[PDB]
Amino acid sequence: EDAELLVTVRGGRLRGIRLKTPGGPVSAFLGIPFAEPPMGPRRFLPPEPKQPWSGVVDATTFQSVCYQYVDTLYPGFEGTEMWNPNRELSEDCLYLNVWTPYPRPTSPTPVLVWIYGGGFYSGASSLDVYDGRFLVQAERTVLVSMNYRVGAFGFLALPGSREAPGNVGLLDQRLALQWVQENVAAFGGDPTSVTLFGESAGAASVGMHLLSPPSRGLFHRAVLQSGAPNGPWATVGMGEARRRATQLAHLVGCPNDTELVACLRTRPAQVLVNHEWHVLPQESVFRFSFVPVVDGDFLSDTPEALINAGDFHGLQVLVGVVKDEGSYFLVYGAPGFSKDNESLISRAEFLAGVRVGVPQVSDLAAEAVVLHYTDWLHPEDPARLREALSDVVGDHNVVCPVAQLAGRLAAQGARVYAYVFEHRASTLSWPLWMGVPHGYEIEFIFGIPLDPSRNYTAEEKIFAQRLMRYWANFARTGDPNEPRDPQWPPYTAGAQQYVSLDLRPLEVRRGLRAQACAFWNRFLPKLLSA
Amino acid sequence: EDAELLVTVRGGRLRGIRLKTPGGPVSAFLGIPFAEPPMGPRRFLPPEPKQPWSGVVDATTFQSVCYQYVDTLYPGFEGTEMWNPNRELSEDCLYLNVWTPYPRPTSPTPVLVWIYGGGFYSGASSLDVYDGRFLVQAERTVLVSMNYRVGAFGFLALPGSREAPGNVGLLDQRLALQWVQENVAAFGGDPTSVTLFGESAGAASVGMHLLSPPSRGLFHRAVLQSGAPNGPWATVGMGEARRRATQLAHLVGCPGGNDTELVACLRTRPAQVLVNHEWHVLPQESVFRFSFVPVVDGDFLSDTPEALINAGDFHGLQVLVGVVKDEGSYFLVYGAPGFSKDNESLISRAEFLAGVRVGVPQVSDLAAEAVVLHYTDWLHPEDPARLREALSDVVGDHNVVCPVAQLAGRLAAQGARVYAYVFEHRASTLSWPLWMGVPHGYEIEFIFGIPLDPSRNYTAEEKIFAQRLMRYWANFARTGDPNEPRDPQWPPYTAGAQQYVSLDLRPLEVRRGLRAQACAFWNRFLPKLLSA
Repeated sequence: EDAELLVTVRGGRLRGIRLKTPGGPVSAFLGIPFAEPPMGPRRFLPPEPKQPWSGVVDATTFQSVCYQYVDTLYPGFEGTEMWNPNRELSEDCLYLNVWTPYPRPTSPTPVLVWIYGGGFYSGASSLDVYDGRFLVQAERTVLVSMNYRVGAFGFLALPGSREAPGNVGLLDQRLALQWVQENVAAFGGDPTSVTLFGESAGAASVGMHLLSPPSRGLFHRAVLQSGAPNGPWATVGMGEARRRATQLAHLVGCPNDTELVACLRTRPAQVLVNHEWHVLPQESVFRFSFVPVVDGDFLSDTPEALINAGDFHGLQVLVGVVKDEGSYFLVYGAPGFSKDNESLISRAEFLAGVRVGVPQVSDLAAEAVVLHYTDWLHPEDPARLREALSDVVGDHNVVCPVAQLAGRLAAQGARVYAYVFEHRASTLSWPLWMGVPHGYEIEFIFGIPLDPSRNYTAEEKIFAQRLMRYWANFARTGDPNEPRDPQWPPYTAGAQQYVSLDLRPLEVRRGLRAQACAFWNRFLPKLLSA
Repeated sequence: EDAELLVTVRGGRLRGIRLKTPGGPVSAFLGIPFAEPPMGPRRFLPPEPKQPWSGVVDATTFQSVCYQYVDTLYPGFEGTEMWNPNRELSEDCLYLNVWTPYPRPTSPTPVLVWIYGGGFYSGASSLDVYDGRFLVQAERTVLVSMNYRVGAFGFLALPGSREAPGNVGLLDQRLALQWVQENVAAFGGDPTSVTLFGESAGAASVGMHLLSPPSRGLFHRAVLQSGAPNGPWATVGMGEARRRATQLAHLVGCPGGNDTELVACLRTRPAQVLVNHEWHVLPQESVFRFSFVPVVDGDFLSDTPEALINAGDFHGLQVLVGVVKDEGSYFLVYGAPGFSKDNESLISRAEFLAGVRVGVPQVSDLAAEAVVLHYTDWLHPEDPARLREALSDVVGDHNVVCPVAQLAGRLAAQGARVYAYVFEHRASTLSWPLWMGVPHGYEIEFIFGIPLDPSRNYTAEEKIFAQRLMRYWANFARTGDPNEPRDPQWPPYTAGAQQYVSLDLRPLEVRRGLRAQACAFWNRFLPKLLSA
């Protein structure tokens, strides 16, 4: 028996497994229960801490994936399948995973906590693309990831009710973070040096923990990749949340909040999933049914209000986007789009696509969008229209919410570093017109190209090693920079400097789409108020 | 008694004068009466045709300038003085001028009819810069200019009333155009080939004759320089005109309306008294806004110039339209905070923001925010030089470039043959500061061939340039196409390709889009925003 893979946490004893990497072994503890299973009467309720167990919990394999919609747009396609559940679905899914150097670090080591994205309706910590082994070996940090409830299970809210208070997926994340505070030293991690990082809804989650004081005491630094808590998709108001919960109930044959939730609780999980999409107020891309609700509890105000009121001295943040944030989402509902052709759309499809990509705004707002994203010298050029609709979707949903976060945080005392990730993976299976799509930096941050069984180039491996080093540096010191030789300067509201990440050395640039983002962040809200 | 200087028109006999030009002799008939003097009881009334006279009228010199405000912003400064009245002010000012080749043409010759600008509040056909002698000599056309009433005398309107119906200044123009139809042939001109041209308010006037059926039969082709009838300043609505007239009346002690009594009281006021109060009736401090301008009342204009343009069929119409390179700059020294001809006018962000409200007067705060959004460079939001340029563009785009672009675009899409230019030469003799670039009004002197005047000190290159432009304008008047037999060709402007040419010392260069991005904002979006 190997003593290095036996660990005692507050709940009791665990047995881990030794994992191989090209750089040597790593210790992993996978499928550690951190909450009582949120099933039956516990569905929709805040997570309860896992009760202590006797004997040895087997932590050598990933646990179940939280019940969720499975994408079927392109059956068998790697582009989509890599994001689908790779373990059986279950409501008993509240487990977390710890990776640590082998042998276990005898002294306190910086801790990275990963929060996966997936629109708050999907995701899992067990996806290949999130394999923590390479980061931990190369950069000698402790790495933790958790599962959290998604979809109706994590975010159905009847606000004001005790039966479905909403935001429980976020509380799942908070519980995992408290778990880390209490137990991570037992794996050689330093609880006073926790960096949170996440992508998409993951990044939005990180941002929400930053703005929620009970969470804020649980970690030190933050990395938000291609996402922000101030997106137009990441939060919903109490009224709309109630409307969606009620309509879901109706669709699954349920009729008083108490009675409504009790009926929902009798329904097989798969039945809620089957109707989740149908509660959205319109056809759209980049909108999801059950998301964090602003109800004055977890978030005492909108993330944007909180961001402007905050003193952020003492916080360091790393934020960034990929070169083509919008392209991926277009094939999920914009007319004329497909991964299987050039998606060269007409003006009419462009005009219709705007209503789909910027849902639930007035006709006047839509016209303003059309005004800004139309090149009036070439108003009908199919290729330019394709790019422009991708920009609309990406700017509105990711880039401009990230720029605002970065600008406001910097202006209020945080030290911010910003990047644009510009390398298109040689292994990318999505078409060339999509460019560097959303989500495709993650495999580089996790050092996936170091896996020999995959088909990445020699240059891509070196690049991955550079990225792991920036991220780990940031986790350790609050500054991604290596000792002098081209330096990554902090992002400020004035100079607006960021760097491009790809195979060539850092290049410093100015403005995260400053012109477009003035439109979304400064003007459009005024227009919507009137 | 020289026979070439004697002409009989319908009203009676005329004696003219022989002008010397650095090319040869030209015949000029200056100061021909075309209406009864609109004085006394005739103030504010539509012009009456001049009654026939016995004997010979000496048309040997420019007649009086129509009563008008005289600019005093920079006293003694050439750049402003050149636009000021150079004859005495009078309400008796309804005269026109004809220049014809010497000797008089023997076959019907194309006629160019000039309508001066001056914001509908000033201007005169007698200005040195409008001297028609060089055009006539160089291009062998007949040239005609008229005076029309300006300010209150031409545009004060109490809509519905017969004592001050409004638009009388435009009716002065129409009457002169009718005079051309009736009499131009006696000077050797072809009344079937009349080309109207004008600049600024003159260009807006031209556009309005295009959109008013009674005027439309009096000419054949049109040239609009740096102005359009659809500009936010060229017309006012019926209520706003009434408010302004009523306020002026109040300011000069005129009791607040039986309209007959009120106008009769106004008629007793010395001309200068009305002029002294003209500017103080405007709703707010601004640039590029004029108290008394054409009114949309159903009569002269049956609808707004915007609607008339969208609704019209313009097949068979040839138009030439253009702007100078820096339309806004000149106007900024007239009220925009931080601007002067005497310093760099390197304004702060705060001055920029305040200047936007001055330059885009009487729109909602939201509309103003939209303007700031589009004209701010968000990587350099506070750079003084960029801010100065940006405000100039705001004013120039909103008042001139975008209204011209809309006009050109719609006219083309609806059957007109349209040619568009951007004038890019800054005169060697320009007295305005370098930062103003090529300002509004400064192409005119080249179109009229002023550089060929010996007493002036233009470079030889500018004289060659002037000759090129005169040739383009005359070619257009003769054939509806500014082009010469092939060599660099000026292609037509169309809504899609949006092609225009740069005019300056180098050969024609073809370009696309009259500030297409800006103008989409002003022409397509802003109107929708204002309806909400």
